Amino acid sequence: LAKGESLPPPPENPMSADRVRWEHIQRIYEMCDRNVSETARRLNMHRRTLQRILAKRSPR
Repeated sequence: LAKGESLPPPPENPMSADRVRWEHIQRIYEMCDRNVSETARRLNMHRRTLQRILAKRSPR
């Protein structure tokens, strides 16, 4: 029933909401040389947030 927000849209767009975030995590993670604190702060998130994002894509 209905459309728009009544029927969940897939990640159809290249610039997904979280996709943009992960991209920002990388550009900072590179420049701060793996400083998770700078990354999370530059991503506007908690250190755990940045960590979990890294930790789900690595055995770390």
